[PDB]
Amino acid sequence: PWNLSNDEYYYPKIIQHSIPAVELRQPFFPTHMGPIKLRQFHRPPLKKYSFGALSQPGPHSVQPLLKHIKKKAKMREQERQASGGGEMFFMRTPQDLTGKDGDLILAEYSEENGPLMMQVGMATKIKNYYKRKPGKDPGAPDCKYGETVYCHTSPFLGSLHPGQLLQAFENNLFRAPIYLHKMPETDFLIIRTRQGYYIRELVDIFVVGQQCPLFEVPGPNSKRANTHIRDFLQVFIYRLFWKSKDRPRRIRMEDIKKAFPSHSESSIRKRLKLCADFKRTGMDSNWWVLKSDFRLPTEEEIRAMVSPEQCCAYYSMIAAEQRLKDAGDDEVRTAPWNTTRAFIAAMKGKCLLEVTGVADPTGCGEGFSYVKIPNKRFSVAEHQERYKEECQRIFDLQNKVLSSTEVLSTDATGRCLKIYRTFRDEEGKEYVRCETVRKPAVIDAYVRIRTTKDEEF
Amino acid sequence: GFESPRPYKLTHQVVCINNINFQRKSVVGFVELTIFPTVANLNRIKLNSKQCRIYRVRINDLEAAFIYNDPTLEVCHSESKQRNLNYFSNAYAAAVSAVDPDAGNGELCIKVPSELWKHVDELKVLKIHINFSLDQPKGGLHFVVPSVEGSMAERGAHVFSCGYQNSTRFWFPCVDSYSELCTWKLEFTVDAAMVAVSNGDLVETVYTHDMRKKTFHYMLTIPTAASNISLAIGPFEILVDPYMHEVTHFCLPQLLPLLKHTTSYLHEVFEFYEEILTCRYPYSCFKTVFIDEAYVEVAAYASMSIFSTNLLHSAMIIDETPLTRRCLAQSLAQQFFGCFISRMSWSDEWVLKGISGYIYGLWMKKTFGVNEYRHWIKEELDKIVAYELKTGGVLLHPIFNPASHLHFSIKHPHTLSWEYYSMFQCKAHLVMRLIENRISMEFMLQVFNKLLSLASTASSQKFQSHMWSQMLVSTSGFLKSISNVSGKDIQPLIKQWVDQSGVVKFYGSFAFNRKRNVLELEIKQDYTSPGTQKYVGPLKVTVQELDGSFNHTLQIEENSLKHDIPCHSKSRRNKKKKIPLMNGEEVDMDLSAMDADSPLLWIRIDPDMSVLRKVEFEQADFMWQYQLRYERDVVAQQESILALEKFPTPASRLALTDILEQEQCFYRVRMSACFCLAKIANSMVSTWTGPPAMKSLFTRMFCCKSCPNIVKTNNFMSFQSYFLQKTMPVAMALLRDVHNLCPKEVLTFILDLIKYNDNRKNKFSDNYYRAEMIDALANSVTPAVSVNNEVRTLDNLNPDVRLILEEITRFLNMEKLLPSYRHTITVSCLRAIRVLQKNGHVPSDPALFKSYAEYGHFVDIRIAALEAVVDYTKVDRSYEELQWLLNMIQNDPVPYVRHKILNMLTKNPPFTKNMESPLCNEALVDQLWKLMNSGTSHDWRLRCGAVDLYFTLFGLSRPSCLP
Amino acid sequence: PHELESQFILRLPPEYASTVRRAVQSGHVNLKDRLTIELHPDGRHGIVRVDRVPLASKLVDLPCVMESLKTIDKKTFYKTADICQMLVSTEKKFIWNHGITLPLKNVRKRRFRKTAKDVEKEVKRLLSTDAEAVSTRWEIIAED
Repeated sequence: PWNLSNDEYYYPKIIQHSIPAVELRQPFFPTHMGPIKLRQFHRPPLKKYSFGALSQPGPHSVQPLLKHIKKKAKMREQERQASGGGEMFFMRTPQDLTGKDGDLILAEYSEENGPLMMQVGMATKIKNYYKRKPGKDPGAPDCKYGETVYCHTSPFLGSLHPGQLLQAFENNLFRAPIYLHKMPETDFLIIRTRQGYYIRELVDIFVVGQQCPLFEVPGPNSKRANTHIRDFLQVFIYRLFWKSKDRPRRIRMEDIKKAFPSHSESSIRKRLKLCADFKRTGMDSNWWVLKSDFRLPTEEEIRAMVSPEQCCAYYSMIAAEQRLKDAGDDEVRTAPWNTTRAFIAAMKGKCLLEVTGVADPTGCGEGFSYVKIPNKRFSVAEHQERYKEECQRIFDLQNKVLSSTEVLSTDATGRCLKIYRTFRDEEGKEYVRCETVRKPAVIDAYVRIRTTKDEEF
Repeated sequence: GFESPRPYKLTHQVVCINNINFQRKSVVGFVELTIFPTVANLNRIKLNSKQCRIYRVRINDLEAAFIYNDPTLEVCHSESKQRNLNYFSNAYAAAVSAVDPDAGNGELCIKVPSELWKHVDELKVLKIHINFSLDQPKGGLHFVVPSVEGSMAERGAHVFSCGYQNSTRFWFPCVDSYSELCTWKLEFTVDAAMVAVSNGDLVETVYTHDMRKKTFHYMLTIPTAASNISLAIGPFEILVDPYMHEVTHFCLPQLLPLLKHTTSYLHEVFEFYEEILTCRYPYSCFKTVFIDEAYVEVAAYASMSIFSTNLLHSAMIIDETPLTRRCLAQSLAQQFFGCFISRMSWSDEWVLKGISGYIYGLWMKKTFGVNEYRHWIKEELDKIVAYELKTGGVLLHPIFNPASHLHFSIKHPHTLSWEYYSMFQCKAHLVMRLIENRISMEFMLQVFNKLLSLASTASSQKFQSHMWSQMLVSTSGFLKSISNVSGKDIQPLIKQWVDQSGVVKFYGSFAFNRKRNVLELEIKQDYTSPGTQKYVGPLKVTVQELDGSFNHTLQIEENSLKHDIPCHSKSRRNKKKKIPLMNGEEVDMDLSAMDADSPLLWIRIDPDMSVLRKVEFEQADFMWQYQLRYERDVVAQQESILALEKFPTPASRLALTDILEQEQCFYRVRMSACFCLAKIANSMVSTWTGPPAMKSLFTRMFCCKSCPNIVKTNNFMSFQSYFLQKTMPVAMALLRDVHNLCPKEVLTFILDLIKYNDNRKNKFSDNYYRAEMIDALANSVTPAVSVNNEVRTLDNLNPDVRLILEEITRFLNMEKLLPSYRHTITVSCLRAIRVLQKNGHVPSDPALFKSYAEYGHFVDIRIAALEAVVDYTKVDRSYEELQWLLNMIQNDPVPYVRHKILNMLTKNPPFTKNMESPLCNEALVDQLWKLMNSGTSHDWRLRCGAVDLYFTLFGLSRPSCLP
Repeated sequence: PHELESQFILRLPPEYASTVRRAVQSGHVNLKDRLTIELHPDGRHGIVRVDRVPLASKLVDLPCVMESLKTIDKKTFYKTADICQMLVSTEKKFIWNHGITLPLKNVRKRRFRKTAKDVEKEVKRLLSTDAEAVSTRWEIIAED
């Protein structure tokens, strides 16, 4: 008369990226990110060029690109109608991923540092979830972008109202509610390259709400973390062997040491031990030639080794590692391995989440917090219903605030540190400098090194 | 593209029924058809009619001449001395094809008057007004008139339209094909205390001028076929659904609370079928009628379903809630895809049956869980491989004989055997699951939504079939819509599993090469059996090694035998680490039984059931025990239970006992492990150490902690330990000692389970648990040691069987005063008395079962008693009991009982063709040939059952026992 | 090799934004002469010259992260670049508190969760001074 299939014990729980993205090519998917590049993660500064037309100082004309946009769109339509008229796959080269062509939209994020974030070259879809009205309904309010799907079971934490269409970014990484806003009347988009400036207008900008993670970010020193590091290094080594023109395929070690400089060379040797051997003398000297019995894997096997979403999860982990490391348990709960584990466990029904907490990326009552609470004088329906209603309330507050087009008006010891320094001036002198640090942030970082260097003996 | 086989196109039909006389079992009425001729010189118009006396026919208010002849009344001549079955099957196929409306033919041939020829050549409308009368129908309309006195509403008399496929010709003249869609206007003048339920929406209900009768007017603007038009007239209690308000439920009087509880789930079925497809329910109303003496358990017409009242249960009845729930669900699935989207030919029926069964399986998956879905899919696949290896094969989509390996013609639905019809629907929904496996489920639901959307844009036009044929699906249109939504075509899969009629047989054996660390599989097919075919596609195999579960795809070409797949490490035996499973979890395994040199723990050939196959894999017994314990697939646990019966080692007893003790195992696996443990325990007698099997486990799980032999008072609120508790003594009674007699420790345990049963405290009934207790008492009966054929009297009774006989006498007599839900204890006690008679305990006398097989009893008691009489006339070679059964086939009021008697006499035949029996006269051959030829001419299901009985008894050639 | 393109947002005064918008939607190369951008070696200062009229510019850091997403069929969108900087025309000054969209205003102050314990660089300079020294004396102090 009921379910009676013990399904939680047997079963406990489409996106085509560009060919530069699925092949993990090194501008788009970096092999190594240093500390200053992990602090500027997904916020790349405007670099000064050393050679090129923009490297020479002076005024530089921007160039309109509307003949280029319509020429490329007409050319792609000719390609599609020559191939039978169906839907085609166009992003096959890195030069397909420029902003100089195609219909660009912008996508702004509500959170400062999301748990997962797409790299350049990866694809995402726009799904318009539309819950029909009870009984008769006119049809989904039509939308310019995405495809419409009728959702009786809400994908997000809250539930859709009857007759409410909600757009969302859907990919393998996350699923997040997006809200279309019109662009400001003053803002244009300047694409600068080495050769010059180019200008587009923008008309559509989405605001992306709180992400619902579909991929679990690994923890630091995890088994999945070390497995991804080893597999990424192996894929890079195989692709360097494929790029080699020598008839016995051969690579150099310091190419790999340039790509992965934080790696100890014992690990790189370990990856090269099987599939290569070092020639010291004769021909191919100081090269790691490929073994003659070793079949180098094909392109689809190398693609099946590492996925791009695993690289995004690893980049999220190491960026969060840097941010936590720079900021000296509440912060540890807000780390994406904890929050992604909490949300995916809540989606299987393992556990519940306190929707008000400290993992809240807003810092106010808006938005959810993905940290695990146990699912346990009611100990069953009361807790479950309370969690459900708080989820619908937060989902509905966030939708309203984000889609608002209303204008918003612009708005322990108490001990300092003092250091005495003794130095020798030119000729003969012994001046002493007493310097007082009143910044408690400078204090903490300063002292921590001494205490470490005091134990470093 | 659909081109009609008829030279006219039917637009509108008015069916008016007056004077439904329940005493005389008679209806009078007329029928007015509105046809547009498509060819000039139409001359004759051929309509379908059976059992109706045609009074007059007027075409455009001009008197016309008709001629009626039905070749299917007497298929072969009475004075032909042929007695072989191939002659009758060809003559019956030709007779059904001569009345087929799917050709141009028909039974009533009306001649167009001469003055209308200038009206028919330039193609203008013709309005044909036939008025008819059913004098005492033997088919079509079934009159259930009880023999209580009072008014016809006070005694509970009702009429309903019965039959399968095109059987609307049995109660009004029509074009009885699924391809002749028209709009409908239905008027029924019934008694004032009765209600007439039919297809469409009820536009009004006017009184007659004496106010003793009232006329129900129905209108059907969605163009349906004549075969989807139904009728139920009776004193029904009306109940509007409190959740969905266009759905009305009709029941027989005094059964309103059962109707309220039973039909309270149906809104969730509506919400599911409208949420996986994106079309709303196409008809404007829905009506569920619950009736007595039904033809089938569930029939689905346009905007209407007719169920039997035996599905109605109360709130305290379990073991009947899922069955009634899934009957409602498959009626609604056929509402979507058998009645709205109809059939273009008799071929392309597999499309509709497959879509109905497939979306009903999706409903079962969401409602009862993925594990119940896998168990259901496996039981359907085992059913079809048993049937196709038994006799020939089921051919979905034949081309017009295409299937000559079987004794009937597959050109028409009314010549099919009933078991072939059941296996046809079963294979159709499994092939649709295969199409979902090749082309993913969201694309499949998009195909179904595209078909429904074409049909619903078609359903609102008024053009007479310029666009109404988009509501008819074909095979080519279905494959074209699949190719439109996906870009892949399934023509190899269609060519293999639809057009070819066979299943595959796999024999696998492995060997582990320790030197090269590979696994050498050896898969060979038996393709020379009569039911089999050769598979050349890819094949998935899942190997569980110590490093985890890995899937491999094997290419099994014709000349292939050895497949070398690679194996992983064995470093999870160096350290104790957990072994990762098929899902994301990992467990601790006891690796003491595993081989030291091989890492692989178990192998499964075709785990996802992606072909229609029967696998015979040769693992080692420890691999079957590991697959029983640690697998996260219920079909693999079931097949390991099935394969552990050949290995009676005590490690397998420990494996099944650990499965039985384990909650968070699926309950239908533990119910199988009970019977497997009973078989293993019977095979290792003179080795078994302690108590009998499952007894200590029963006292540990279901009895009191302070009293081991007193059972706990019944609390059936868990629904998984209820099923396990009621199935464990039934398997425990199959225990046997060294002397081949059931032990007196298990029989005493079952009798103490019966005595100490207290059910005054649970909210559920006890009828199924007590009925299973009687079944457990019947399982313990071993054959008695008669000496010199001693007459079985009361004094020389077994001391064991006297207790059993006292208990079943007490149970049957208490059922006579306090009855159960569906007389489940009567059925169990009649079955147990037949068990005691089959051995030499009770005298072999059929008079008790012949008294329980009378007309006034409940239908479950009737079919249990008739099963006992069929078993008696098989064992005792009784001539007069066979004549009793054949007479009951000829004249019984309930046609379902006649079909069931023919079915049981086919399954358990009194003799086969190989046997010499005293019941092989020319008289019996003449009786059964007269029953095929005449006699069963009114049902289309009794005639196919008589053909099946003649095939089972005498074979395809000339009856041998004849001059 | 391939270098990731660097896109930023240019915000202009509203009349100059209307002239630049009309010249962009026109599409001639006349706009190329009219609109120039000179970025000063500060890195956070510039001139944008609209119709040869100089405007003073500051390259500021945006509080959220934007991403340009191109499409060919308006159903699948491919990420092309990350935008984090804006050259508004008319350190703490080079940080913008508001976001580009209307709902995101005062995001850094209100809708951003702040977790706290330049400073690291100052600590490194202090360590370098200690190394170049001879004797170092330290005491956590009180009010003085």
